[PDB]
Amino acid sequence: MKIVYWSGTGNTEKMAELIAKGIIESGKDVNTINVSDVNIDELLNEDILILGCSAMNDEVLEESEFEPFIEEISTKISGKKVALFGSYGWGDGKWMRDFEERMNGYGCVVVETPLIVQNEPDEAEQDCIEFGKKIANI
Ligand SMILES: Cc1cc2nc3c(=O)[nH]c(=O)nc-3n(C[C@H](O)[C@H](O)[C@H](O)COP(=O)(O)O)c2cc1C
Repeated sequence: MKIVYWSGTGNTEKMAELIAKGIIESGKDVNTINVSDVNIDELLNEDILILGCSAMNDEVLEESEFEPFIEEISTKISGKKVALFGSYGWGDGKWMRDFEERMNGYGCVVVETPLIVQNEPDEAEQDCIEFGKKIANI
């Protein structure tokens, strides 16, 4: 499997790592890829797309790298299964509600409730691992 993410200070990156650990613990292999190093063609062959991005202003996906990536794959992901996650600070998850709506709008099937954690995982570490385990059970 593959996990693609954008992280500005490392919070979402840490989540990606933990999610990967859960998939690996379930017996499967997974590679975490920063959005800047992703190859669209290879990503599009995947059964499930696991995508993560922290909340940027104002309650939107990161604009210089992540959003362009999403816009680029938008027309080629109808029917694909996707799992969403990300870290946020002061909001209540609005950016993720929108991200979920957007992906559904492109024809994707959002397989699980998006995982959102405030700031660094730390206390939510097991939650991240468990989310990975749920995806591996799909
Ligand atoms: C410029 C900027 C704008 C932000 N806007 C929001 C926002 O609208 N809502 C929110 O909850 N957090 C907001 N945050 C906080 C980040 O989502 C939060 O610090 C998160 O933990 C960053 O994760 P990352 O290290 O993976 O980037 C913003 C952070 C930055 C740097």
